[PDB]
Amino acid sequence: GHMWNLATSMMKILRPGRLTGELPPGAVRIGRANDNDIVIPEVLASRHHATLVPTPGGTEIRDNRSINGTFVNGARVDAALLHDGDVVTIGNIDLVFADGTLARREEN
Repeated sequence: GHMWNLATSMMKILRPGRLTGELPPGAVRIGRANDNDIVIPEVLASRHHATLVPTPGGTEIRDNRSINGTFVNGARVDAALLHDGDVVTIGNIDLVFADGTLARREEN
């Protein structure tokens, strides 16, 4: 179109993605890399494999079910609502869901 005489800026200033302390960001990414907060030490785990996000009605687990798959309580799912004490199988590892946090089962 025609030239307009309003000046532009070379850059925009925005909040950087710097998270600090022992505070989680409010969502958990499941995968193989240590950016994700919770990491499964598996060959069979993708770098981003599945996501945990909060919802107004609970917490969803949302899965890249396509190649290896995710099971919740023995059932293979694309997305599901989790509550505390649900058992999730990713990478042949049985994960235990408690209050937004996943842990491996171990007979301590």
